[PDB]
Amino acid sequence: DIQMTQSPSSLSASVGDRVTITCRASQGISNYLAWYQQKPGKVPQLLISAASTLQSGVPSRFSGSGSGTDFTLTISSLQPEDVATYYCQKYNSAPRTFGQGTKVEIKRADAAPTVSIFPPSSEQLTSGGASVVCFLNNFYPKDINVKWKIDGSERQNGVLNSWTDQDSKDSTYSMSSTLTLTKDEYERHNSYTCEATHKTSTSPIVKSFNRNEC
Amino acid sequence: EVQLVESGGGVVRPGGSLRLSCAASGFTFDDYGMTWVRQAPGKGLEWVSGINWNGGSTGYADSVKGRFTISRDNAKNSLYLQMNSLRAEDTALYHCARDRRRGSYGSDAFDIWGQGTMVTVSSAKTTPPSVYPLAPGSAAQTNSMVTLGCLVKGYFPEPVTVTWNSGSLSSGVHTFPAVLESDLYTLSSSVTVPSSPRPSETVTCNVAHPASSTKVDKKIVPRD
Amino acid sequence: AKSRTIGIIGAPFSKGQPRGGVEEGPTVLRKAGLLEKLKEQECDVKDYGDLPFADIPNDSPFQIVKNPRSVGKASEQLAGKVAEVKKNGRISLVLGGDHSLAIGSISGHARVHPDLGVIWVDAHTDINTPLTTTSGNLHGQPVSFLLKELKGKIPDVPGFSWVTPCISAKDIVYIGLRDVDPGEHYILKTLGIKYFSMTEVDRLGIGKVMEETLSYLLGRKKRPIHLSFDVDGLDPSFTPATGTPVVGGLTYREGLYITEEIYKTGLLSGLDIMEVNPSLGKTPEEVTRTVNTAVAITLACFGLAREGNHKPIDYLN
Ligand SMILES: [Mn+2]
Repeated sequence: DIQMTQSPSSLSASVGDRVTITCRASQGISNYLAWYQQKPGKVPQLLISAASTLQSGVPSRFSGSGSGTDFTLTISSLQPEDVATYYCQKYNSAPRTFGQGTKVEIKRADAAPTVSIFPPSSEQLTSGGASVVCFLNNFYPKDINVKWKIDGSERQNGVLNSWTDQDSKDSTYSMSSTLTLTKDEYERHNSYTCEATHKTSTSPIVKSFNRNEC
Repeated sequence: EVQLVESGGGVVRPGGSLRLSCAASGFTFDDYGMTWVRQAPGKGLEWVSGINWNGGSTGYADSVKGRFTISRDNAKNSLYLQMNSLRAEDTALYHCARDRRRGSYGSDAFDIWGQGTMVTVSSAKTTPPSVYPLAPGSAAQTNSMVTLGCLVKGYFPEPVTVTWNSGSLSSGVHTFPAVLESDLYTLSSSVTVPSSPRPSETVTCNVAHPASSTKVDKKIVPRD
Repeated sequence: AKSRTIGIIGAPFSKGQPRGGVEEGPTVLRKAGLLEKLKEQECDVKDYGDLPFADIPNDSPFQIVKNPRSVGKASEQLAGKVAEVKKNGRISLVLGGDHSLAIGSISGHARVHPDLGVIWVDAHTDINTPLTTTSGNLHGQPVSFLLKELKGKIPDVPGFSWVTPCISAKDIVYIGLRDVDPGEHYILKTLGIKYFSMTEVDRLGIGKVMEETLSYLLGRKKRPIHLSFDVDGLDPSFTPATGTPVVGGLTYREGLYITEEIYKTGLLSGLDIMEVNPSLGKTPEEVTRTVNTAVAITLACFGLAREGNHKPIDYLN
């Protein structure tokens, strides 16, 4: 087929400085490239029709260019109301395959997550399971890898991912380290820990609790 | 005025079949070349297939090639897409899009879009959730600033609505998007930002599951 | 040989038509094995590949002429490519497409051989001017941009500023006309264009029709021939999957005879197979029949005679 590759799989430049997404294709499509914008939770609106073409109503910041195999999309100024995911259509006869997308976001005061861990619910303690959730809130950037500890030993099959896309107001991120266990596994141990890993806190922030202490 | 109203299925567990629809209105239908695209929730888009003003140059993506077929009824303004032998990776929200200009001349982009027909494919039935949360907030574990969160476990299909204090509290409300279980259900969460000295906080974790039309309100007040 | 030294040019273009679908003309004509079938007879086929037509997003009608810039630039690109394949001493087999591409296919061919004679096989005259047209399509107006006698009757259409009219009125022969608008017929009779409508074919027999065609073009002086075939020229029973089929037209045998007599002159120097529209076949068999007929016509233009062909070797060994 024709494989389309957004060059930045995600970027965050600034309110201000320009942004340039690249959509190098596989075989020359020769000026058949549409750039989209989704603004998650809505319907993708089209921005650029044939590699420049600035569709009507689109602000003149977007100045996509290129022809042949590789293209770009240069947002002159980001203007955070443009924070969205941009695609790359390749509209000709009928592969018409889009690109991966390009998460575009901004920065703010880069901050440390507020890590907090919670024991399983006693209402679940009547059900036959254990759910220990570590919530990490309001941090920048995206990068944290979270570790769970059996009183010092590694865990598998329980580390569950739950990301949040950027907040609208404070433009912040959030992770919940979901962990689900069984009753036999729950009553064996008490000190359940969740291990943060963030650029702000050079030290991994690790917090635990005692069983039925809460 | 150029509404592309989408209809069709949304819950098929096996490798069964569906037939979606897109009741177009506002434009002369037998002129534009309609298509179908999918988008797995929170993922990139994928062109499913497309057709002409007439039907007859139906091209399909090389992932639904032998499985899906598009028909079209110009006299009745629909955009039927027959899905067959669903492979359970086709669990995306299916859009119908128009052709952006007049002729269905082959190469054209997608100007106007519908939205919806969240097809899920899945082995279990539409089931009420199992809201099984606790939070010792605000106990004196390690912080004076302990958040307050819920967990919604075992509900299907998407989506659900979780409101806090009957929707009044919005500060720090981070409703994490639902995550598929290994148990073929979906897992979500949501948090607030309470502190220790906030006694006037009777938190009602109002989870609603309109898919099964079931509502679970797990009251939360800081305790021992 | 100097004949059947083909240079194939795709032209997956349909914007010169109403709501189209002929742009998958090259795709089907090739997937039906045209190159693979042109290589059995001693043909030096070189595939110059489907032309990449750049997109014109904002392209508004001129007065009534739909999307003129797209057609004008597509035909300029095709004319450049055809001049390229004629400077190689080849036979520009432009398989399209729609006759909106004939402007390019003949203007490019005339850049090299200025004295070509065009044999236009179409049920239609395709001679409307942008003023006398009624549908405002450009598939119906490719000859009017080529005739020297229509200068001044052709407005400065956007995108056709490069078009210098190349053929005279006395260098084009229509064969198979059976659907002619009043304006097209006035232009046809005023310019004195030699045409063999369906009536003249019935009166004379296709044999006498082709004899008169070739004695009219190649009579005064031997010149290159640009057979600009149009599959609606053949009867709809043989080419149903075309844009505007008109009933009661050239039979399969008559089309093959036209192409065979053109080939046997050895002066064929350009060929267009236009208006194959696989989206208008009611059934896939109709599309298959149209494409097989177009392929058979194309092959017969390049030596494939019905009496049978043999390589110059001693087969009784
Ligand atoms: Mn014709």
